[PDB]
Amino acid sequence: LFAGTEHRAIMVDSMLHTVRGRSLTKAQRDVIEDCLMARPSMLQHLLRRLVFDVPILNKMPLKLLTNHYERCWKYYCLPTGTSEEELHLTRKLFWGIFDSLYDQELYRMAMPCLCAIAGALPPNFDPRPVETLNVIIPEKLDSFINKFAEYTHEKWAFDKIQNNWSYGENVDEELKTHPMLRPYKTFSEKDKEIYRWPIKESLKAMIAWEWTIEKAREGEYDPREGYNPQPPDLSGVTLSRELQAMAEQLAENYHNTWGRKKKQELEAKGGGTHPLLVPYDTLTAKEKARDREKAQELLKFLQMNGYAVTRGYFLSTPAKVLGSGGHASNKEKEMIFCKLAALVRHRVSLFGTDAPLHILARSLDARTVMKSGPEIVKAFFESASEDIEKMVENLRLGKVSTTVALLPVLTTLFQHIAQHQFLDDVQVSCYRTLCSIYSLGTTVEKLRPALGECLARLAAAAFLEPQLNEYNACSTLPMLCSYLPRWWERGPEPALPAGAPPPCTAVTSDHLNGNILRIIVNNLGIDEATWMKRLAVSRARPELLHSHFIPTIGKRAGKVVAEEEQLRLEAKAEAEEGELLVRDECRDLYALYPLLIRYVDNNRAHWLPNANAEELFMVGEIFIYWSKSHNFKREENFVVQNEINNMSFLMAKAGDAQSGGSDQTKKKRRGDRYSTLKKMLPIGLNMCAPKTRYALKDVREFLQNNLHLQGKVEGSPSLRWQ
Amino acid sequence: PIKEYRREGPRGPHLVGPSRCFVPCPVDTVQIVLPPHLERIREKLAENIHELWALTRIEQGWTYGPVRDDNKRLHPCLVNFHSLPEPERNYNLQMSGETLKTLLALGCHVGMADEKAYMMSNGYKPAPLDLSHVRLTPAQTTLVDRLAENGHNVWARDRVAQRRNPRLVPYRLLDEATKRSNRDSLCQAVRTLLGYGYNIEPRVRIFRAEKSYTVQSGRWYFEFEAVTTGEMRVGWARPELRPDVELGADELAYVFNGHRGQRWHLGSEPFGRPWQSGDVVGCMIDLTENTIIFTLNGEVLAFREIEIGDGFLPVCSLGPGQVGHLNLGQDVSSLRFFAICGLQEGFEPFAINMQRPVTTWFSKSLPQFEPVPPEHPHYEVARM
Repeated sequence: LFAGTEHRAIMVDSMLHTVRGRSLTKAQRDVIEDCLMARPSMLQHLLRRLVFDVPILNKMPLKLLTNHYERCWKYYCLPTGTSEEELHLTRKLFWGIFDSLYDQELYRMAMPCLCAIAGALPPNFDPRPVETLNVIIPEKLDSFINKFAEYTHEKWAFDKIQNNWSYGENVDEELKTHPMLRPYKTFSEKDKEIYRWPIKESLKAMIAWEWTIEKAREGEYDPREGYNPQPPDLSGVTLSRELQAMAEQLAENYHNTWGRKKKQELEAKGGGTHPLLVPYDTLTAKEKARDREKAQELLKFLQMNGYAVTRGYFLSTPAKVLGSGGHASNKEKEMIFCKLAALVRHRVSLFGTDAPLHILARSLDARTVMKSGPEIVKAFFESASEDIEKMVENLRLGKVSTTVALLPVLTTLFQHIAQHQFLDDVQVSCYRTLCSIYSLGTTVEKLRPALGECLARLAAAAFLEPQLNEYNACSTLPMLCSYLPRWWERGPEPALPAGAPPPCTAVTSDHLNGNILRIIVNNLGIDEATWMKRLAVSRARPELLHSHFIPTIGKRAGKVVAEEEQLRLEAKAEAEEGELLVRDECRDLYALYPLLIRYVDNNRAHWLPNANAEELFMVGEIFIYWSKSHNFKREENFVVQNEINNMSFLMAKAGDAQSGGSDQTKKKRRGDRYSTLKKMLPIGLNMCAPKTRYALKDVREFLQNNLHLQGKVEGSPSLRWQ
Repeated sequence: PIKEYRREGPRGPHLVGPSRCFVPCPVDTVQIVLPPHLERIREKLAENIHELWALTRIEQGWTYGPVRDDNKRLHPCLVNFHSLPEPERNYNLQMSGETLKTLLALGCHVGMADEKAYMMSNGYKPAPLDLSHVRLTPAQTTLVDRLAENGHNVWARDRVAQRRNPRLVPYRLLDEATKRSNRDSLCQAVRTLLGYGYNIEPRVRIFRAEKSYTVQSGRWYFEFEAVTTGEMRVGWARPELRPDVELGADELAYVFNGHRGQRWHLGSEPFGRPWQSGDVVGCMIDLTENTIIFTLNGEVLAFREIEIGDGFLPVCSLGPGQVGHLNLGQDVSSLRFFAICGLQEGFEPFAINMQRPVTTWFSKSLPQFEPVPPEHPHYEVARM
């Protein structure tokens, strides 16, 4: 996998060379397609070096390669939902891109998919070493530097004792002896500085960065010839992540102090370059370890001597707090360039809802603040519709998990009273407030009571939009006084008034949580009202959604009328079926009636009483044949084409299943053992491949019931085309 | 009958297993600190706690006097909290300091979020404030129960020098009626802290129908009643499956999970509903139309476009404590699940085929020797 990482870093280097134009762009498309084609984790290690390259991305060509790599990080986002922290750094780079301000906005959309990757996380180089020699170390540390440099002698000697090295006047790598292997006390202080120099330069680097270094806590394989160190266990000292960062940045200092000199080391010579002359973030931890072990072990010995050591997923929630600051920055834009970047961030805001504890309420407060920056616009412009999409996401922000925000709802409710004098975009917020209420349906109160003042403005009064919001806003002795009057509204069975009153039935359905039987009668009355109203426009389709809620509110005796209505829909269909046959020597209106029957299937879902239907052995089987007769019209043809018209403005088998039981009660159990009349009924289905003539080949109790299964077999033939 | 994998029931043999199986060992709380600025809150909370304790005694008819006898309702501690020396006072002081130390142990942010702020009795009827006015957060209540657990386990730790008292058991295992006292004092300390405005923020059985009975043709359907909700997982799976792997974690299995509804076919895939206990799973494998339809008491909800690699087998799997009634044919044993969506679709119960009860197999927890196959996670052997 490492070889793949090397080739990927090499192709990335080629893209950096591209950062011959169009051809190299084809090479960038090559690295893009290669990234898309792919272990995925090692690919994410090459994408980690490419994440350092992403840090280098923010140039437009590099932005494009970073965009395709971002799409690869979208495929990674799919695959994934350590390096995640680097992805957080990439999110910080995305915010930096927000600070950087056409195609770049699309690149920001790719950074929004990258933000989704951050949500999954929530689930030539130019070294610049700081000057060291100019800085002056306090001299109190010298007793420490003595012990740590002597320790350096202890380690450099102990490593030699691992190969049994010893003191010897002549240099020889093969003699297992070396002149330098003599006790540290024998060394002159100047010779001690040979060991102290990296140490003192390191501490000078710590002081140039003003990292704390102050006194505090207390601080203290066979034997071989020559000096015999048994070095203190510095490695067992445990650095914290802060101290790990400090050691990592001292290792970065060794990567820079030697890194700056290594450049000049090959500049004056006229020589080439060195592999370590690469950005530190690009480095693998192991290459970092060569200096890190020198860096950590220094901090571990500082901790061993007790010196204070400071620079002197959950972050994604903190990133939401940064978004709240951007929400405050949006408020600065609301006072009216920079707002357009916020408009670009609105797309990321849509992604933020797809991304999804008590701290999140502060983000919900920012979502409330977002409403404050949006409300001014309510009283290019499609961004407000995107904000309206964000307003749909604002419900998701409440679904994700102060008091002034509740007061703001009372203000928008007051705007409805202004509408009574006679705009619609402000009402769209009420649809979002309904979505906020639908989110609240899953789960101060006087502010909710302020909406009742709007409800008084709602009942007093294109208006279906505001009326639909009331259906969700409904989620009570006060309500009870008018609730009985709602039954009087059912006695009305003026078509326009039905659109608002239907929401009121849904309101009682929300209040249904015995007493429901009265509401069921209100629902059966709505069934008795819609049964006539649907025999006559598009407003009934809006009721069909409320009819689904009415189905949730749901009565077998009511079906006797619904069957007659379905038969009336069928008896009318017999003419509509004839309407096409009449033209043989239009039906588009029937598709609207089919939509009324689509609600009936939702009513059938309330009857799915289908469990009770097995115990019936009733007249439903004949009613199912009416739907089966409608199915014959569906595959005669033109009615199916008519449904496509209804589809432009935008099952039967469950009924068929009960029809199969006609072959039977106790006799149906015998049919299981027949592997009773269900077997003979199957023989009739063979005759359906080719009316009464088939029955004669076998009776009112049989030949009639067989006709249902035969017509169902014709519907099965209609299903055979699939 | 010990551990078990089955037990008889009125509807039939319910499946069980593998069941689940100590001495108290409370965590130290004394080492935790409750520093000076909060020590004043320790004194105030100790005062209000001692007062509420005095009410708890006086409500029982306790009255102050030199005697400590219980039946006489006389007790020295009914005197003023200031009057009590830090021993007699420590009973409501040290318990409070340990309470806050345990709150620090819980990782609570119990700082000074807010400033601190009736029947006659015999020589001592102090009043504090209306502590119950503020609703507790449910997390704070669970933490209070943790306080009762830690304090009571510590009381057992102190009583360990004195086979064993019934009260000398871990808080998790003792009867809930015993809880209704330590939980009460925990509610007292909680209403005290919240009243002062202090925030507090903190081995799987598999059942397989017999391989001889494996389906490979036609449409099929079995059922699984469930006595108890939990980590159920019922579905169809290929015979050549290895039990050691968790069920549903591989391509060989096609099962619907109990809770959450996350049916599996190699990895997670959420769908359906978390059914309540007693609901029937009723799996419906379908060949030709290679799919596996699922239900919940006749309520249709799955896996689609599979293939018959060597047929399929009726498979179930239980959780550690979960229990359910696997069902396989017998029309008399058929109920709501088959009378509705069953015959109408023509799917067949197994006892339509069979007379003998269907034997199965299950994976014993017992390790046993088994020769190493050349294919495996490559623990390769090499004779030489």
